Amino acid sequence: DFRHIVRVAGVDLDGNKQLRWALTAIKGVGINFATMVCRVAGLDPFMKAGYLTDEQVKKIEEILQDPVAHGIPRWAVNRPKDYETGRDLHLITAKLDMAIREDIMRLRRIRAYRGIRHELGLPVRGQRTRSNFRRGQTVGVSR
Amino acid sequence: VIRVPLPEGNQLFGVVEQALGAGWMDVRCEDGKIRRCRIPGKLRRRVWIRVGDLVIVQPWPVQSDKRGDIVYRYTQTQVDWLLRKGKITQEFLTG
Amino acid sequence: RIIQTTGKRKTAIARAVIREGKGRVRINGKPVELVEPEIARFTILEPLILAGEEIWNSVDIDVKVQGGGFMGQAEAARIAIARALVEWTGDMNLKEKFIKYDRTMLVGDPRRTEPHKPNRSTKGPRAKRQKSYR
Amino acid sequence: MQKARIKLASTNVRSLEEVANQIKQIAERTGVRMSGPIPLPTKRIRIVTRKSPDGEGSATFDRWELRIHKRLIDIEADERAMRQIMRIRVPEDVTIEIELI
Amino acid sequence: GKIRQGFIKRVARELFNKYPNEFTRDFEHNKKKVEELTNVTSKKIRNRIAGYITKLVRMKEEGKIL
Amino acid sequence: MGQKWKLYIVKDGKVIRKNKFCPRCGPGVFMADHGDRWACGRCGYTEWKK
Amino acid sequence: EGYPAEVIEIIGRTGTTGDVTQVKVRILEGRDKGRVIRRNVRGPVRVGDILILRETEREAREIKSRR
Amino acid sequence: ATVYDVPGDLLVERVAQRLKEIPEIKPPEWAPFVKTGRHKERLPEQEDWWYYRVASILRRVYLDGPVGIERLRTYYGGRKNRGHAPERFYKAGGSIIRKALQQLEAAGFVEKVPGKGRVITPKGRSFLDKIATELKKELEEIIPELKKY
Amino acid sequence: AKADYNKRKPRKFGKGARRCIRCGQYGPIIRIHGLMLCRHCFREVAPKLGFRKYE
Amino acid sequence: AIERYFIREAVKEMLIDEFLEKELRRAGYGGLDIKKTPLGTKVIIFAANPGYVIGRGGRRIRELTRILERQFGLENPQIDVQEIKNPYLNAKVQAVRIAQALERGIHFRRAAYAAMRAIMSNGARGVEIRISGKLTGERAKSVRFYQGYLAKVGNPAETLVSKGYAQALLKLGVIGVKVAIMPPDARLPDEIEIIEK
Amino acid sequence: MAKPSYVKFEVPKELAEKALQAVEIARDTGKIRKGTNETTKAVERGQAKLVIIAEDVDPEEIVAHLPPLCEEKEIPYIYVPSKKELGAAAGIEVAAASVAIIEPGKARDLVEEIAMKVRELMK
Amino acid sequence: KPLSERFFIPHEIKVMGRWSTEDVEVRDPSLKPYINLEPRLLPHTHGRHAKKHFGKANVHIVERLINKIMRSGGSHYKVAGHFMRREHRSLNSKKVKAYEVVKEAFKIIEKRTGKNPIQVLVWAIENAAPREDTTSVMFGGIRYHVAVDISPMRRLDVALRNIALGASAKCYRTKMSFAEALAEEIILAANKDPKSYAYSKKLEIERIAESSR
Amino acid sequence: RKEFRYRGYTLEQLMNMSLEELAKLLPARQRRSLKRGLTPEQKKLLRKIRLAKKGKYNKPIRTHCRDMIVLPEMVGLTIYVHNGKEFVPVEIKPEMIGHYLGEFAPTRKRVQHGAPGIGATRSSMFVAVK
RNA sequence: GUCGGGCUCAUAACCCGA
RNA sequence: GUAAGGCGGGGGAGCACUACAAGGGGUGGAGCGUGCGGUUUAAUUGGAUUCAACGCCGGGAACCUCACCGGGGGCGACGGCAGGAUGAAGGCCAGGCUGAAGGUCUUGCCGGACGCGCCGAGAGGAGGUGCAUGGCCGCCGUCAGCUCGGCGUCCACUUAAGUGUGGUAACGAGCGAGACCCGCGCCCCCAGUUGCCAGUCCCUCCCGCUCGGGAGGGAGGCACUCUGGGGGGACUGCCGGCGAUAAGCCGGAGGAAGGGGCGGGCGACGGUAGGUCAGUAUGCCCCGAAACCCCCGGGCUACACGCGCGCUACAAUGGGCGGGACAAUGGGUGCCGACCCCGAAAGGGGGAGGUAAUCCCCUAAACCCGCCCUCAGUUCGGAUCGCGGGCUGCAACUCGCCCGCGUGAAGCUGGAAUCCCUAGUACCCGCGCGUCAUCAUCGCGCGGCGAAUACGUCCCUGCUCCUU
Ligand SMILES: [Mg+2]
Ligand SMILES: [Mg+2]
Ligand SMILES: [Mg+2]
Ligand SMILES: [Mg+2]
Ligand SMILES: [Mg+2]
Ligand SMILES: [Mg+2]
Ligand SMILES: [Mg+2]
Ligand SMILES: [Mg+2]
Ligand SMILES: [Zn+2]
Repeated sequence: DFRHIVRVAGVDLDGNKQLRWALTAIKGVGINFATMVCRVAGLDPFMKAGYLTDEQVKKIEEILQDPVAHGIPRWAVNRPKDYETGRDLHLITAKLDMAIREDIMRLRRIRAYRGIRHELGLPVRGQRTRSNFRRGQTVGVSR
Repeated sequence: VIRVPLPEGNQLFGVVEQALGAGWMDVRCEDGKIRRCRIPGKLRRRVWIRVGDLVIVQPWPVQSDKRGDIVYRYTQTQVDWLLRKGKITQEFLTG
Repeated sequence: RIIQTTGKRKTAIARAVIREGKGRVRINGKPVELVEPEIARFTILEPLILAGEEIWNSVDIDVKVQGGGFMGQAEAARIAIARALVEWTGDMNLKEKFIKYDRTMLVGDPRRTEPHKPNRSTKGPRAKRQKSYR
Repeated sequence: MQKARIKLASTNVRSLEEVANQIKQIAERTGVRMSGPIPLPTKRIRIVTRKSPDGEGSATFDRWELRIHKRLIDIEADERAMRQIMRIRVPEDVTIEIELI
Repeated sequence: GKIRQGFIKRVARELFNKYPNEFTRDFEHNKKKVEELTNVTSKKIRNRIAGYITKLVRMKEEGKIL
Repeated sequence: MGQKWKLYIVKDGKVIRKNKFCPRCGPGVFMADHGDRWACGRCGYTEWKK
Repeated sequence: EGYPAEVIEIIGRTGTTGDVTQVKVRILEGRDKGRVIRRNVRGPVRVGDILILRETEREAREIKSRR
Repeated sequence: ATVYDVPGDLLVERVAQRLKEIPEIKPPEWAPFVKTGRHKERLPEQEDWWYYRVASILRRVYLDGPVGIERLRTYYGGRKNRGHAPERFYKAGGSIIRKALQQLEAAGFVEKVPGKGRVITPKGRSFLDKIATELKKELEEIIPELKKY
Repeated sequence: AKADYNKRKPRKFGKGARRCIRCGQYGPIIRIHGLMLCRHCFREVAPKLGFRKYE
Repeated sequence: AIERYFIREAVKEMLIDEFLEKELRRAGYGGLDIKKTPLGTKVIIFAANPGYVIGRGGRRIRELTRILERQFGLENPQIDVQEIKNPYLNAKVQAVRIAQALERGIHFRRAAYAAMRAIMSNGARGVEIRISGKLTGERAKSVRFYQGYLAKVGNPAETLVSKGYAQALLKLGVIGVKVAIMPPDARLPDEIEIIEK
Repeated sequence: MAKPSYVKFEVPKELAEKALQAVEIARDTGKIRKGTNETTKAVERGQAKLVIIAEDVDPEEIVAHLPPLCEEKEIPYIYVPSKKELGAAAGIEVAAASVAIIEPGKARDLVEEIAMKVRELMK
Repeated sequence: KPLSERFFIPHEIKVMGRWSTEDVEVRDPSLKPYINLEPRLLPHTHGRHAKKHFGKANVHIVERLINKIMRSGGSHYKVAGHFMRREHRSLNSKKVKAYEVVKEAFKIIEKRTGKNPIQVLVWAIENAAPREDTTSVMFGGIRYHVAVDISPMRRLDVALRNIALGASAKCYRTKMSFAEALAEEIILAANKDPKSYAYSKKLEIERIAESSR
Repeated sequence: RKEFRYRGYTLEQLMNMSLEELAKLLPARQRRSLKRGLTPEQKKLLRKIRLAKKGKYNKPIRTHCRDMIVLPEMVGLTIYVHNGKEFVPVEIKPEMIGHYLGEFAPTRKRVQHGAPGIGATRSSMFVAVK
C-alpha cells in the first residue's frame, strides 16, 4: 500500500520523507507551519508521506484552503488583514506570487519612495550602498 | 558660481603639441600661430604639467606668434567642466 | 572527633569535613558515584582510590564547593580531600605516596589569569590586531 | 543600651585609624562595651581616558583611580560616652554618621 | 643579571670594617644586627646588605681578600 | 514723530472720555476703537465692544 | 636496519639558522663497535641519548673552531 | 532517599509519566502552535512536551526555595542564532510557566508565599521523594556502590 | 517681540543638553558618578581632585 | 550613594580655585582651603600682599564673598587673608613672578638667573626652569637652566618635587614658563647613614 | 493752558516764581511725572499734587484739556510763563506742556500760600 | 550508553580504568626513555610541564596522544590536498571531547585486533618515526642542503603529529567519523601498510633525505 | 475590481469615520502616531485643508511637514511638499492613505555615473602626484 | 599586447589571476 | 614666495615573535557591518596617506551635535551727529503676506527718555595660517644614552643596562637604568555586621516506617571562607663545577615560591618645520549688518568601481528538539526593579526593598544525557523581499530598534602574497561598563575550558657600541 510519489495541493511530493518535511516543498509552507497542520488534521508528523491514503490527502487539502476556520490561530497565517478585505488569508504556490506582484505594482502606481527602489533594482529597507551590494563588474583608469 | 581661470584680460588656452625641453612647450592654438610658451618660478615646484591637458597661458604682443606664459593650471575635474558651457571647443584637439 | 580543611583553584574554594563512618562521600549533596563528566569524576577519586578499600571504609566526607567551573571545582575538592585524609590517619607512608604521584595534591597551584592590555583588550594581554602596510 | 552605630568613611587611611582609636579610648576609659572597627570593602572608582587631544598616533590610555575606605562601630548609649564622642573633632576628609538602633 | 648595586657595596663595607666582630657567618644573625645599626626603612635593601656582609665575613676569615 | 492724541470726544463746558478704561488695570489706561471689539492696548480684552 | 650510537659530548650549534648541533658519538654494535666519530643532529639532544644512524662512515665536517 | 540521591534527568523522565494521572494538569489549547521562547527556531517535537516542562518545574521549586516567574525565565532561556550577528543570551516567555505553576497549585503540590514566591507543600515532597526512592531501589542493582546510603 | 529670535530652545536629551563646566563644549563629556567635564579638561585637572594613577 | 558626595565637594574647590587664580593674579595668590563648621564655612586665602585682595578698608572682600556665595555654593562664607608659608619653595608662585617680570620688559636671561639665585639661596636642593617661546626671533626656541639635584622619573619625582606653570603674554605672542623645586628635606631611598654608637 | 492767543485771565509773577522754583526742591525729593500726555491720566485718577500748566501749545486742538476738566476736580495748579524754564525746573531740554508731580517734599509752605491763592481767586 | 558504562567506578589504578601498561614493550632502544608507561590512572596534567626544558619526557603517552588532536587540522599548510580551516567547530580547547574520541578509538582497536590497545599504539609510533633528515649549512658564504640525524625526542613528536594529521583527514567531509578514523590510522601504521598517511610520510622523508647525502 | 476598497470600506464610507475607529484599520506606526495626537503644525495644516475642502481657500497649499499621514479628508486636492529646496506637487489619490507625505517627494537626485578619476585604483595614485 | 591584484618608501624590472 | 656625524651589496661584538628557525590559529577567494580613495549632487563640511592614515579625531550624526546646502528673523558697551516729553527706544487683541510667525503690513492703543537714518570704535567668530606660538601627544625608544668640576665615555671579560670587576692622563660627579609605587601567590596577630554555618540545643515536614538519612526556621559562636589594617618570608643565603681565587654564569637540595619572584605605573639631553588654532589659552591678517546669534526643512546614510579592519558560513571535530551542570569584574534615585495578574511573542497594568558586604541587575555560553537527520546545495547557509503586531521620542518617509508567519542569493576549503602569538599564554565561549531618550558586528575590562613547539642563530627584515 506504499506509494513513492504522492500529489497533494498541486505539487507532487516525496514518499520516503517524514510527512512534516515533505509538505515544505509547497511554496508557502515552512517547517513551523507544516507541523501545525499535521497536528490539526490529527495525524502524526513523523509518518512517511507515502502512507497517506486518499481521505488524508483530502483532509490536508481542505485544511490548506482556510486554515483559520479549522483551528490554526490568526497570528500564524501567510498574510493577515488582506488589503482588499479585512480577512485573514494564507496563500500557496501559484496565488502567492501574484499577490506580491500586485503588492509591488500598487507601490509603483502612486510613485512612492519604496516603489522606485523596486523600479531601479536597489536596496529597499535602508541599507548603505558604498561598499557592499556590488553586483556589477569592475572598471579601470589605465594600465 | 565658480572660481575658474576663464579669459580674464588677455588670456589664452594651452593645449601642447610637443615639448622640446628646457622650458619650451609648443601649443596648438586656434590662432594658427605656433606659440612657444615658457614657465614662471612658482609652478615648477608645486604643480606638474604633461602633454594633452588644456591649460591657461598669457601671451606677449611681440609678433603675437611665439609667446605665452602659464600662470595657473587645469585639473581633471575641469577638463570636461569647461565644455558644457561651450567656453572652448574640443574639435581642435582632434582636428 | 572531626577535622576540616581547605583547597583553592582559580576562583573556586572548597571546604571539607571528615569523621568516622561507613564510607560515603558527598560533594554539595551529590554522591561522587553520580557525577556526569567522567573526566571530572576521576579527578576527585584518586586520593581515595590510592589509599585503599580499607581507609575508605572508615570515614565520611562532605565537601562544600563554590566558584570556578566544572573542572576548577573538582581539583579544589581533590586538594581538600587529600589534605584531610593525610591528617585523619596521620601516617607518612601515605604522605609519601601522595607526592610520588602528584605533588600538588598537597601543596596547591598558584596560577591565575593575567590582566589584558590595550590593542584588542577583549581577547587577551598579548593578542593584538592585524598589521597593515599599504 | 540602644547600641548606637557610628559609620566612618574617608580617603586617607591614616586619618581614619586615629578617630577610630579616639573612640576606642573613650570606650575603654569608661565602662562600656564596643564592637571593634569592622572593615567594609573599599570602593575604588576607575576612569579610563584616551591620552591624545587629536586622533593621530597609536592609541594609548590612562587609568585614574580613587579609593574610599570605610569602617563600622557599635557602642552602648551612655551619656558619659555619648557626650565624650561629641567633642571628638573629626578631620576635614572624614565623614561620620551616628544613629541609634 | 643579579649584579649588586653601588650603594649596597658602599655601605656594606663601611659598616663591616667599622665593627669587624659584630657579624658572624650566619645569615639570620646579620639580618638583625643590620636593622639596628642603620636607618634602613626598606626590607629588600637590608636583606641584600646582610647578604653582602655575610660574603665579606666568609672571605676575610679564610684568606685572600680581593 | 508727528502728533496723534485727540478725538477723546472732548469738548468745552464739560468732558466725557470716548474710550473707557481697562478693568484689568486701574483708571487711566484707555481702550481701542477698532470697530468690532474693545482692545485693551497692553492688557488683554476682546469683549466685543459695547 | 641501522646501527645505534651513544652521545657523549656536544660541541655547539651549527646551521644556517641555528638548528643543527654537532656532537661526538660512540658506536656500539655492528662492523665498528667502538670507534668514535662525529655527526650532526636535528632536534634537542642530551648526553646519554642513543641515536640510530644508517651509514657509520660520514665524519661531519669540522665546526668553525667550536666558536 | 530524596531527590538529592539520583540523577536529575532520569528523575524528570520518570516523574513526567506519573503526572499524566492528575486531571488538573492538561495542556492549554494553544499548545500545539507555539515554541518555548524567542531564542528557539522550531516547535517542540514530542507530543507530551507539556508534561516534561511541568515535571521539570515541580522539581525546580522543590530544591530552590521560594522562587518567582521572572527567575524561572532566566533558567529556561538560552543562546540565539540571530543571523549575521554574534550570538547572545535571552530570557524565555511567561505564559508557559505561569500556567504550569497555577495548575500545580491547583493540584496541591505548590503554594504561594505572600511576597516571596512559591514553595512546595508536604504533599509535593511526598510525591517527589516516593518516586525518587522507587527509582533508586532499582539503580542499586547495577551500581552496587549506591547501596551504602 | 525682537527678544524671540536670539533665544535658544531648551533641550533635555541629546548632545546639546550637556556641556563642559570648565571649557563649554558639546561632545565627549564624562558623566560618571556625577562629574561633568570634557575628556580633555579632566586629564589635566584630575590630580587636584584626588585621583591617582596606580596601575 | 556616597562617592557622589565625595566627588561633588572636590569639584567646587577646583572651580573656586581656578576662578581665584585669574582674579587675584597680581599680589601673588598662593592657594586656599575650605573648612566646614556648623552654620557656615571658613575660606582662607594665602596671598602674598593682602593689600590688593582686601581692598580699601575691605570693599573687595564684600564683593568676593558675594560672588563666593551666589556664583558658587558656600552657604555662609567667611574669608580672611594670610601670608605664604615659604614663598621660595612654592614653584607655582615663582612661575608667575618670572612670567610677570618677563611681560614687564626684562630680558629672559636676567629673570631666570635672578630667580634661580633666590631659590637656591633660601635653601633648596635644586631647581629647573624651562622658558620656551618666540624669544629673539620669528622661529620658536627653548632654553633650560638648573642648579643642583632634582629627580625626574619614578615615584620620588611625583611626591617630593613641587612644580608649576604660567603664561606670559607679550606683544608678539605667548611664552610658557615651567619651574620645579626640591625642598631641603628630601631623603631619596638611595641615601642611608650608619647609626653609630 | 492754550496758547497766549486765548484770553483766560491775567498772570502775576510772584506765584510764577514761587511755583517754578517749587519744582527743583520737589524734584530732589519726590517722583516726577513730566510731559502732558503722561499725567493727563494720573490726574484723571487725580493723584498728581501740584500741576503747573503753561501757555505755549500750538495749534489750538490738543491745548485745552484740563480747563474743561478743572471744573470736575480739585486741580491744584498754576500757570507758567514759558517752557524752557519748565524744562529746567525738572527733567530734560524740550518745550514742556504740564510737568505735574506727587508729594512735594519740603515745598508745602509755597503750596499753602499760592496754591490756595489761585484756588480762592479763580477756577 | 548502558548505565553500567555510563556510571563507571574504578577500584584500581589502571590507565582510564580499563587497560594496564605492564606487558607492553618498547623494542626501539632510542625511543625507550621517552615513551612513558607508568601507572597514571587519569591522563590529564593541566599543562604543568611546558615550563621546564626536557620536561615532556615524564608525561604518559596516552596523554600526549590526547593533547595532539585538540586541533583543527591544517591551517597554514595543505595536508593531502586541501586546507582544513575549521573555526568555531574545532575542538581546540575542548579536552572532554578529545578524551572521548580516544577512549572510543581504543575500544574499537581492542575489538578488531584482540590485543592491548596500547601495545598497538606503541607499535605504530615506531614505524612512523624517521631516522634521517635534511637541512642547510652556511659556511664561507654559500649554503647547500645536506643530510643530518634526528634526535629521539623529535622523532616521537613528529610521529605523533603525523598520526594525528593522518587521522584528521579521513574524517573530513566524509561519512566516516573521527573516533574510527583514528583507529583505522593506527591499525594501518602498525602493519606497515602503504594506505597509511604516517608511514608514507616517513618513507618520503627518508628517501629524499638519502638523495642528498 | 473597479472600486477602491481599503478593508471592505469604500471611500465615501471610510470618509465619515472618526479618528479612533479609523485608526484600527491602519498599520501599527500610523495608529501609534494618531494616538499621540497631531503636532501643532499638523493642526494648522489640517485647519487649512478643511477650509479648502468646504468652500474657501482657493490658494496653493504648501507645507514643510513631511510627517503628515494622508487621511481621507485630503483625497482630491493637490498639496506641495518641501524636498529641501522646492515645493513639489503631490496630487493625492486613493491608495495613498496610510502613507507619509514625504514618501511621494524625493529628496536626492538620481546618480548616473561618470568615469573613474586619478586615485580610483592602486595604479593611478603614485604615477600622477609626481 | 589589454584591464585587475601582488612585491617596494615610490616607478621600472619580476609573480599571479581574469 | 602675504608678519620685509651619517651611510657601505666592509670588519668585529650584542640584541628583538611588530625577525627568522621549531610550532598553533588564520587573512588573501563568497555574503554582509563599518572606515577610506573615486564618481554623483543644491550640499554630499573638514583633518590624517608607509611602518607611525583608514571601528582614528573617544566620530554608534533622526532635531540639537554642525562646521555644509535652500529660506526666515535678530545684535553696534562707549564717544560725537540728524531728530526727541507737542512725545525718541520699544510692546499687543483680530486679520493678511508666510512653511509658521505684531517679523512686516491693515487696524488703534500702550510705554516714558533717549537716539545705527550717520560717523569712529567694539563685542563675537568650528573664518586663514600647526611653516608665527604655548600646552598636550605619537615615533626613533623603556633604547642606553646625553653631559659637567679630544680624553674620562677606551681595552679584556660580564650584564636586561655607560650594570659591574680588573688595566689604563686621568680623578670625581649629574640626569636616565636600578632603587621607587600598585596588584598576585604562602604563613601569623587584631577585628565579627549588612559577611560565614562546623560542632551542640529547641521546633516543624519528608523517605525503605525509621534503628538510619535528608530539608527548612530561631536560639546561640567566630571555628572554617571572607573582608582589611599591621607583621613574617628569598638573600646567589647553603652544597657541587666553570671563570682568576675577582666580577659573574651553569647544576642541585629544602621551600608556597628562585635567580629583576610574576604582571603593570613612571619615557633623560634632543630630533622629527611629525599631529592638534575643530577641547580650552594666544599674535598677525580678514568678516563686522555680515563669515557673528537663533528657528524650520534637507545633507554628512548618495553608488558602474579599487582598498583596510571585522562578523556569519561553506556542515558530522555538525543542525534540530527535550532534559541536566558550574563564574567573575562592575552598575543603580532623571535610576535598578524582586513578587502577583493579562498576552503566542515583543511587550502591557499594579508594585514591596534599596542613597548599598543589607534590596535589585544576576539560575551565562562553550559542556553532559536521550531521540530525528546520514554526506546531499541538504533538516547546511540565512543574505534579500511581502503582510501584520509593538517600544523610546516634540518628530521614525528620507533615516531607528524589537517580534510572528512566508521567501530562500552567493557559498562545497580559498592563486601570487601576508599577520598575531613562548604559559594559565595563543585558540574556542559567553558577560559587565563607556557612549545611551531609543540603538554595539566597536573601545576598555572579566572570568570559563585549555594546548603544540624552542630554550637557539644572525640566514632574511631592523636597531645599539668599537674600528676602517
Ligand atoms: Mg610595477
Ligand atoms: Mg543636522
Ligand atoms: Mg609641527
Ligand atoms: Mg639617542
Ligand atoms: Mg607639518
Ligand atoms: Mg561619516
Ligand atoms: Mg537552518
Ligand atoms: Mg524611519
Ligand atoms: Zn572642558
